[PDB]
Amino acid sequence: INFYKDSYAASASKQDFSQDPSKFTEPVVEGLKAAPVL
Amino acid sequence: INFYKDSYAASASKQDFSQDPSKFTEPVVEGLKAAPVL
Amino acid sequence: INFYKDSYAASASKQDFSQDPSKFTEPVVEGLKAAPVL
Amino acid sequence: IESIIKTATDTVKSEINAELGVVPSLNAVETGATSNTEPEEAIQTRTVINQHGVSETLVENFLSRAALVSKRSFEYKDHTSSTADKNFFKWTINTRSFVQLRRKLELFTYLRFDAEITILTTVAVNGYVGLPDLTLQAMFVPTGALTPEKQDSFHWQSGSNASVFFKISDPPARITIPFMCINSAYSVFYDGFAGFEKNGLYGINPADTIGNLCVRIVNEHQPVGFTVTVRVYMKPKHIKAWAPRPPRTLPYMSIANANYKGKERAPNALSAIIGNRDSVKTMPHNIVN
Amino acid sequence: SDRVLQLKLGNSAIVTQEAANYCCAYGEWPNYLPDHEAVAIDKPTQPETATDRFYTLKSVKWETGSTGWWWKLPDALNNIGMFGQNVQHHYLYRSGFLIHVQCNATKFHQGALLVVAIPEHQRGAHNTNTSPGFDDIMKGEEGGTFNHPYVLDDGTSLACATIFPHQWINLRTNNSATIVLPWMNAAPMDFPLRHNQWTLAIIPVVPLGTRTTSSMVPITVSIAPMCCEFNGLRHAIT
Amino acid sequence: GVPTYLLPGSGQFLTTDDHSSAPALPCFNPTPEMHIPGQVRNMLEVVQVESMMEINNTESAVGMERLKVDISALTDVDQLLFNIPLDIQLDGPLRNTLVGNISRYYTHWSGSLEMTFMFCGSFMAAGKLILCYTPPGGSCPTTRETAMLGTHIVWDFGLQSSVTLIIPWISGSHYRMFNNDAKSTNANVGYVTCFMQTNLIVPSESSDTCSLIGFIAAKDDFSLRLMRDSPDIGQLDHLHAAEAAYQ
Amino acid sequence: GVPTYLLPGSGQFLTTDDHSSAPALPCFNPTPEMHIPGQVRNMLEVVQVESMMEINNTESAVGMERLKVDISALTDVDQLLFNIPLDIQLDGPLRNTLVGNISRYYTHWSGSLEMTFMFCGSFMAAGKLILCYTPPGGSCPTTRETAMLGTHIVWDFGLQSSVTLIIPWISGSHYRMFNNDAKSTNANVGYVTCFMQTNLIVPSESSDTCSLIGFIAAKDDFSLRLMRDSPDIGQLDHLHAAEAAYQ
Amino acid sequence: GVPTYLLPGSGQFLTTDDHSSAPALPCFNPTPEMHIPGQVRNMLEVVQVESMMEINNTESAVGMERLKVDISALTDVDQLLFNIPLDIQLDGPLRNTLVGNISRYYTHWSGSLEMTFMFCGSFMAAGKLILCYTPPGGSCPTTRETAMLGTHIVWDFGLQSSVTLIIPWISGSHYRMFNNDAKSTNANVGYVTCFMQTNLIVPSESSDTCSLIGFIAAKDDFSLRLMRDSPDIGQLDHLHAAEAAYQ
Repeated sequence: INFYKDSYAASASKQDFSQDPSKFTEPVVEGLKAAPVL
Repeated sequence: INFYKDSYAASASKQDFSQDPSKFTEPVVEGLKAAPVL
Repeated sequence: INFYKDSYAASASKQDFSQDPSKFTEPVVEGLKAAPVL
Repeated sequence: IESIIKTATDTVKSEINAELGVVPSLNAVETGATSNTEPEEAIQTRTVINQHGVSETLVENFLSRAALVSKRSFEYKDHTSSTADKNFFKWTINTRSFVQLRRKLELFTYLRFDAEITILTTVAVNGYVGLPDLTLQAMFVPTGALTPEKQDSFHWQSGSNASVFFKISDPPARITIPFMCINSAYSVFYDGFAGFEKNGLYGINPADTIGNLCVRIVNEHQPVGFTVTVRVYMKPKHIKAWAPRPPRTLPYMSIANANYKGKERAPNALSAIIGNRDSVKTMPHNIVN
Repeated sequence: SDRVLQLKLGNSAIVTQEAANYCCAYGEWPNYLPDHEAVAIDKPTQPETATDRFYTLKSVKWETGSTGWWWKLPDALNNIGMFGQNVQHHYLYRSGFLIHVQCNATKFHQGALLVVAIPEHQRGAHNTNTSPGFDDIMKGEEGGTFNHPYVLDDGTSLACATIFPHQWINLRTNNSATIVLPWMNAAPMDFPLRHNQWTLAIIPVVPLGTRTTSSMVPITVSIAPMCCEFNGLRHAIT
Repeated sequence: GVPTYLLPGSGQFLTTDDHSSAPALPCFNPTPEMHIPGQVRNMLEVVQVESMMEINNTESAVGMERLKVDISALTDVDQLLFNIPLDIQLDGPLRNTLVGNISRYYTHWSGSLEMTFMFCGSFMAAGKLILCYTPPGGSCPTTRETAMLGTHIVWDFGLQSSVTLIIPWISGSHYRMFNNDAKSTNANVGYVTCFMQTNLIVPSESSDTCSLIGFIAAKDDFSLRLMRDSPDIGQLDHLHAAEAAYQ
Repeated sequence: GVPTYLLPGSGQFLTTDDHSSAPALPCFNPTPEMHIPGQVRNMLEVVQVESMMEINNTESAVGMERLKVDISALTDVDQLLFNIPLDIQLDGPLRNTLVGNISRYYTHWSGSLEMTFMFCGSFMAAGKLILCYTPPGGSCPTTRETAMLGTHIVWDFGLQSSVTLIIPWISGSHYRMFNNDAKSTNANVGYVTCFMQTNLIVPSESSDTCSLIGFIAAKDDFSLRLMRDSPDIGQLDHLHAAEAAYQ
Repeated sequence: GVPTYLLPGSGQFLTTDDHSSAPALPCFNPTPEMHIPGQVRNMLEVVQVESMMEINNTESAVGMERLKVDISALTDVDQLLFNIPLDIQLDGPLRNTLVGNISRYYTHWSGSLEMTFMFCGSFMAAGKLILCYTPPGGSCPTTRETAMLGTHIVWDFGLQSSVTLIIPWISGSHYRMFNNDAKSTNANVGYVTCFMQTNLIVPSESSDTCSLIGFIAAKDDFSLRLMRDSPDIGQLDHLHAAEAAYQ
């Protein structure tokens, strides 16, 4: 329920389930063969 | 939301994005070639 | 908005724009030619 | 040319210009036109996709703000021997008394709007027992019509006048007054005289006065006295505005006229609106490292 | 080809060869009152060439300490010619105005004049709580003078007066200013003797200067009413 | 009935609220709209109109004298004539302009400005000026050889009496802020300076001192944000005759 | 349940509100409608009926004498007989009329009026009158040569005993206001005057003094606006036997 | 109007409520989103990053010394080198980790962990370790022959400087609880121990003492539940300059 004219007035948006943990866990460009990395 | 019988009772009307700034910035009839005006 | 079971409970009825002023202004049966009446 | 503008304009990239006959940075101010020199024509620019909205400077947004228009404090007590608002006041409605709203409206020559009126009421015990939940009557009386002269007057029976009864405990009272001028717009300024003789008021078209707001306390007086303060807030809405004006620079003197004096010194003095610097070559907040 | 201009109205004509592309106020042109905006039901008189013609006011002298000049419309014209006679014999009037302001000088003179048409120029008085009276406002053909042109005699500012329909007479550039005014009022018609829709203001922003041997440099205002209508015929007020 | 519950916010009076409310005058027919010239629907239409800067905001400058800059013939080359602070929020030559006054009802601003300068000397007066915009970071340039490393226009006095110096929107952030700290990196716009490029050269019979009038407007890339009470007006008392509205 | 919040206005009693409310008598069957003559659905039907002006509102005029104007034979030409103020809001000959009383429940009004004058002399009485409407701005005309520059009707007394002077809606604004300031430019309607055009000429056996009755109605172009309490009725006390309603 | 009734809960302020509310700045245009590197949309992305355990949480260990474990050559076989409690909720080597800090904002947790150990001795240092995870129920193993009955990895120091001991989610319940009772059957994870498998064997010219750095991360089978205030931060007073926000 949101009867306001400004969109930022809406309730919280808790449906963004997209994740990309590899920008934190694997920030190399050689994707490591799961085999030695070195 | 507006359950009143008179139309002036409505909430504010914030959707008129029409502009004509040339009635204030260019109130001549010779539209000035963007070339000397004189 | 009217959630009552009796119709007289409704809000005021302000849409009857029918007028017949001639029952007050011209209550003769000879419609007067707009020409002397007499 | 009229067009729909939702965002500020983009910038196109531009290159080197070296053309005879074409001088887009030259202008003629004498024609009354603002310069049409684009940044693309003055400097070498990039491409900018501008996504900055313009909606907060819509005239509707700029003026649909609830602004204080009236603030009356009156004593709520037994008034048998007072000289003063005896449990009620009349207020000739105007937009001229509080300078934040007045200056904004005086950016325009003509305004057409409905007026959402909000009435805030607060009570203090006179100099403790508690604050009473008093009932108030705000009655809209047209301009020049018969207003009550007593708290208990039979004028308050309000047979055709709009009246709003409201508490102190409840959310402020709120009604909408329609655009009620006899003309198609209010005259914010009026270069004229209201009467057919020459004693009439300058600057005041009474066609632009909403009415009288007659506010009483409905309750009989309590044994102790209270001071009741009534605040009235107006929010214009469904606004059309015509012919913008130079903003007011000097302080307002009266609600009845545009009379001016200015401050004693700059800023906003009669001889000097902007505060002084030492010279035209003096940079007042110069970065020095 | 925008420096030269001829204005022909009725039996009157004005030529200038140093104009600078005339102002049409708010991009509008004067028109008669259409049927879907009319209020007064009597058939109006539209004298056309008898009233829609250039009337030249008394010229004023531009001097070193001049503060500026103002004329209120239709008040400046309400005693002139058949316009003045129609105004006196009718309760209601409506018109636009074609304003032409003339000021020439030598190529060794300098000076800038702000020629601005101010709608509803409600005047303030200086340093008092008392509103301006009738004689302060209603000057007729002679017009008035600015007391404080820097605040436009109303506590606002000269510097922002270019928001109004205006031209400049820069003596180096042009010798004339032309402003076409539409009907500018909240009501479709108005009583001419108690209300002024427009104020022509002419303000010395850069003062007159030369080191030549001086001449009287006057400023001349010619005003043509446009699309004159008059309603509510009766005896003359005078 | 309907099961309901009230939430934080119920009964508050927010001055910026946007709701329908009870019409006090039922079946009121407002007067029919008439065409009026000069309708304004967005305040950015007003800021695009140029209006006079008060560049000569000095003591000894009285009233309208503050709205023009006197220019004289010099006998040294490359001289500074005037500079202009670009601080709208504090008091400067831009404050009492159309763009200045409307913008001070807002906190945030973006977009290009334009300065227009009309030379008001005689026909016989000749000269060239250089009008320089310096992006912020350093001190205001005081010599001509420093200032025109920045954005500039060289103006020849001629048949066209005016030039435009565009002040392009030159900013790391999308908006700048109208905060009181003028030296802030989110506030300071930099500087506008005017130098002689050649010299004011006039007749013995022309006035040896000539006047520039400076104008400023916003362009249509300009935007304003976060509405606030203007610091250009205030009262400490009731105005005169405000009490008579109660009598 | 439903998340809700209360707004400014909640719980107020607005006397002009328009809402459904709780029926106190469930399943009440009202009596079936019967055709009754003379239904009125808009009060502007009432103002279009002509009704008597009290033109002779003078001392020495008692009761019904105030509702007629005596006309006598004169021996000077072009004489004034009576004038009529067109101020409905203050007390004049138009106030206690159908158009006058209903309009005083409103603040704003527009549209044409009509004045009808019935000559009530003998069959043998002859005469001509000129009935002049002067638009406002000046003083009321006192000579015949001034008054008939305005809107007028020359009336011949004949088989038709009556004429109509239309007072056309002659106004700069869409509406006029019923404010107390009668000299206001948004209020004053102007004047109606009656002059002899020829003379009242009668028999020795007819009455040498004859009577006019003046009527006024609105036309159907008439409109009223902004409802208000009528200043034509008031009480300072309870009416008699009002206390017995509690006993 | 609508018949309504208020319910238990009306007007309460729940700090975890999820409602629309009144926009204070009507028609506010927020600054357009720019791509910024490193967006995080679920906090479980943060716990999957490995971060240093403070295994050497002893007196005489100062600062960064606590983040490494010194390993020396021994002259007895099968020796214990260190153990690691798996109690995140009480204070141990896992608390000031990425997985530790974020998890302490929650009460319940599930899923596998991984411990990574980087040997930071010289190139010339050789050795083998056994890294053992013991499921809970008994005492922490102190001899090598007891510990490797559990889950373990034998690590050879080589070109790859690191191994991973997976701590598999080994639990009767779907979640474990971060309660203060570390010996609870719904809390205790068991133990991690490191024994010499062979020996640290180095050059006379290499350092005879070498360092291990231990890391921990969650796997992507990890989940957290029941949000709570973190016991890792608190104040008993106002912070410095907090009063100046009111001045």
